[PDB]
Amino acid sequence: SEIEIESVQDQPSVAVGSFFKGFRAPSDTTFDLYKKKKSEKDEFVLHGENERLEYEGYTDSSSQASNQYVVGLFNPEKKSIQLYKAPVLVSKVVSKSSKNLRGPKIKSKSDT
Amino acid sequence: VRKLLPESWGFLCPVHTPDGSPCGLLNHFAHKCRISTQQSDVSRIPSILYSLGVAPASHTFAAGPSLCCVQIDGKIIGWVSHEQGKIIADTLRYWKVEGKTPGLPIDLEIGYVPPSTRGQYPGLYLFGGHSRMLRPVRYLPLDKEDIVGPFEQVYMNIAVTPQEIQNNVHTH
Amino acid sequence: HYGIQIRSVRPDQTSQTNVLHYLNDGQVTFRFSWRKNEYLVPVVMILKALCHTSDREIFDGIIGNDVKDSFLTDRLELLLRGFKKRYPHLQNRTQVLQYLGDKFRVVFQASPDQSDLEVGQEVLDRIVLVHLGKDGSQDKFRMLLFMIRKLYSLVAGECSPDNPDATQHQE
Amino acid sequence: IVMTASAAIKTPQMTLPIWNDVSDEQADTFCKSISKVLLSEVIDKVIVTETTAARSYVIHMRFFDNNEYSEEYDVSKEELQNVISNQFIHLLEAAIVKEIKKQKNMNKVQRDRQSAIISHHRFITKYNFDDESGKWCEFKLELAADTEKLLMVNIVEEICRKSIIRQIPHIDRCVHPEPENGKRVLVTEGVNFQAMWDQEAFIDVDGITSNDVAAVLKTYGVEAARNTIVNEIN
Amino acid sequence: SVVGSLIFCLDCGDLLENPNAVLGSNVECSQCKAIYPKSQFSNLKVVTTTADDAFPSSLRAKKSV
Amino acid sequence: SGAKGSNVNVSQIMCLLGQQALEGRRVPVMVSGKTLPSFKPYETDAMAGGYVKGRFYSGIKPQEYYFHCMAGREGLIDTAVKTSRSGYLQRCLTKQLE
Amino acid sequence: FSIPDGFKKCKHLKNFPLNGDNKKKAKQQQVWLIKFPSNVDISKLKSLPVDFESSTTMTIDKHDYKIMDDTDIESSLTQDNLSNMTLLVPSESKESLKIASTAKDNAPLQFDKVFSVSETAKIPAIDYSKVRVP
RNA sequence: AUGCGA
Ligand SMILES: [Zn+2]
Repeated sequence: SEIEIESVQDQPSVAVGSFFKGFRAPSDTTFDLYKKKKSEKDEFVLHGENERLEYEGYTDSSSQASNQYVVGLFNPEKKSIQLYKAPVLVSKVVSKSSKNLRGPKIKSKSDT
Repeated sequence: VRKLLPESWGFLCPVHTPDGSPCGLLNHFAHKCRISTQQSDVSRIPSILYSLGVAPASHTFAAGPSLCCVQIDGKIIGWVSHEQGKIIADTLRYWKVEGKTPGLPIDLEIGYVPPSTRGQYPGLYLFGGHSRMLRPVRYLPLDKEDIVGPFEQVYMNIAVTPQEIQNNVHTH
Repeated sequence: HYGIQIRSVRPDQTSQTNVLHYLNDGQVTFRFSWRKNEYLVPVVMILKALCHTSDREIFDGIIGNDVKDSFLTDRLELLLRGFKKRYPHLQNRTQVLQYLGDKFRVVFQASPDQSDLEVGQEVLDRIVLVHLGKDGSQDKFRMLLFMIRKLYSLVAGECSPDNPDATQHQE
Repeated sequence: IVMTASAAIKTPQMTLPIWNDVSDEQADTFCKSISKVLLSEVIDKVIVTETTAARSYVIHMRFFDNNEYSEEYDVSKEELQNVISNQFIHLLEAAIVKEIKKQKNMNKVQRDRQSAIISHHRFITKYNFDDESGKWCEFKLELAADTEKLLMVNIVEEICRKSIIRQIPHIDRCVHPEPENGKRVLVTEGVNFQAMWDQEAFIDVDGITSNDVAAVLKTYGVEAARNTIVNEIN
Repeated sequence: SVVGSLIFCLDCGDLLENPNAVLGSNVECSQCKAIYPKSQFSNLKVVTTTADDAFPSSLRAKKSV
Repeated sequence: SGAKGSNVNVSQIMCLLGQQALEGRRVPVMVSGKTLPSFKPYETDAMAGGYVKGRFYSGIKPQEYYFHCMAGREGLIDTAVKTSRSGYLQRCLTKQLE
Repeated sequence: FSIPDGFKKCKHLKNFPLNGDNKKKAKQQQVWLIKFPSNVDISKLKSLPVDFESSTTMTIDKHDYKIMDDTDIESSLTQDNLSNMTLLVPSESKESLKIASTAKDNAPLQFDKVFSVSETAKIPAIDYSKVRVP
């Protein structure tokens, strides 16, 4: 009893993204993919935006270099997998409100 | 503080102790004890761990006494099953005594902490950094010398002589 | 009585002891030392200071799959909700850094040169788990969460405390 | 003794001579019968279900069997009723008040009890009791949003060890050591002469002795404390 | 999201203000704008228990044999 | 004759040391459940508790030398502190009854 | 944005045949996540012993492997959405990824099976008869 | 004080 491998896809197609438990994003949110061709290997960075927040994710290169993720779709009836190489991207979401700040100090001098 | 603890076996001398105020305060190293003065090849250890099945902490997304945490020099790198805790500890010792994995210095201390009811919080804390106290013992499965530190020793079955090696128990 | 002690030592072997305390109130406070005087800060501040994150990322960082600890669920809700009580105005990490720079600017001697963002971040870099080094701020975040989890596991009593005087725990 | 004359012995004890007629079994009954009994000592489990739209605390304390605590502490479920309904609840509810300050089946006779306890206690709302044994005591507590958050389990823990089924002031436990080279006696780990004064039918009171110098001085006077010092040091 | 007795902002992940401290239904996020109790509520309840430690006794030992 | 020694010493040379004790009880055990590296966790052997069957005339196994070192030290420690808590016992009332 | 000059624009994506053999709750298809040491070249495989359930040991050029299979992380009979292990599906090289679903239910799905390749090692047994010489 | 004789 072993599952057979039907097909392998070796070129960029599918990606994987880490988020907060509850991530749902707009029905339309779009994900900008980026690519790095480092020497002979690719490092990937994802960036997206929404009406309030903006979500940015990137790869842990030292774990990327030591482990590689593969996803496949199997059919039990066709016994077949479509393999896809996918980058896992650790995503964080900042909002526009997360873009406000104070002066570089609280305006103090000597006595204070 | 002055009480001689059994943890000191192989590290502090059970008889070299002054008598008076300092008694128990002025300990003495074993004649075979060594002190780490550097740190090495810690950078390559994550790569091998990743190969061994450690899930990267960004991907792991789990934490608890219910899971073994693999850490290197206080850099938390991942989580696995406690069973994988033991598999990693032993296979790690094999690759330690082996000579084909240069990213793995002989003097690394493999802190395995098994799961234990109200025991020490589990994990696989490796250490390669400075000031580790290290002492040689003979690793039997590869019949060659291995450097052990006091942390990992706690959970290690070291027979004191070859005739008392208990089956399935003493690894050194 | 419960608490965690990690002795972070920088590559150069200079040391910095960091302590976590569990308050009876569920609050956790962090002890450190600057100009060899001691200073206490709420840990949720140093968490939001290390990396931009969601509350769900910190919660998930601590309890994770452990969704069954009513004990931890409630203490940790006291922690996060309590921070929301104290500082409703620290809405983002940068502002938090401005709060730290503003409160330590008098003593970190960076003034007439550094902004509260620089003074704050330099503090994090010089105090919190310096063994992890500069730019380890996600890694320092993960480790600090590990100490919070170990601290609550000690609090419940599901694990024993260690012995500082055991040779086992020493260098 | 000598250095501090501490009025707080670490192990203050009172030796009790038991009459020649006092059977060994009577003595064991008295040993159990005098020892302090905290409510905690009989408690098996405490479940607090805080549901928040008053703040609901459904505290179900499922105890041991009636016979279990009846054979360890010689107490009944009715005595459990009185202690919970009068002491335990009042102290826990007061401790809850302290925590707020820190922030700032179902029969008619049972319904009459529950309503009466509500009438005696400001926070409590429901009362369901295992009247068939005492196996549990469940009561619903409702609070305003303004109550925020507390660790009610921890509150319970603290209140359980502060409620006593049976307490002789200062007296903890009566043990049955083997009699030897002298009269049969029972050594209690606490000092309260006045309470043994009621036990005169088992104790030739004239023969009570103790390691507590101060208590002797207060009760039996200066010469008795003197003789206790010379005996204890001896 | 609601978990146990915590309710996180579904859009942002913020542990938004308790439906109890709201006048509307939709607990709105302090980072996002989502509705809430406007949308119901995580009938917040926890089956909290004792650690089986607070109550030492011989009878506890009588549970051990 | 009682010139020096006790029958205890004679048995310690000629028979066995026996069970070492500390503060009134048997050998310390690590949090792992092991009393010595060489002992599996929870070894129920008397030796693993510190009972020394070897004697000075025929020697003691190393695990027993490691325990007898415990007893000898903690003895010398008590010996060095009891006298510091007994000076105050003398002087505190010697001032009074002088 | 398109930051860190060390990055490139995208030019090549691929349609996901989500429904060319889907039927609503009728096709028992699966999506898997598998962790592979960089040392192995997955594309040069031909079958996969994941069906071994637990004994998913595998031997690739005398290299020994174990495929750890987990039914949790995602197929848990316990929690609703235990995973942020988000699936992001494309369509065309000119369209951005999408949150996985099986209809338009805003439903993040889960991986039916998660596997992990771990390099096995001999760790040979002690020759007791040779070592414990008296 | 550090160390040490008893
Ligand atoms: Zn929000």
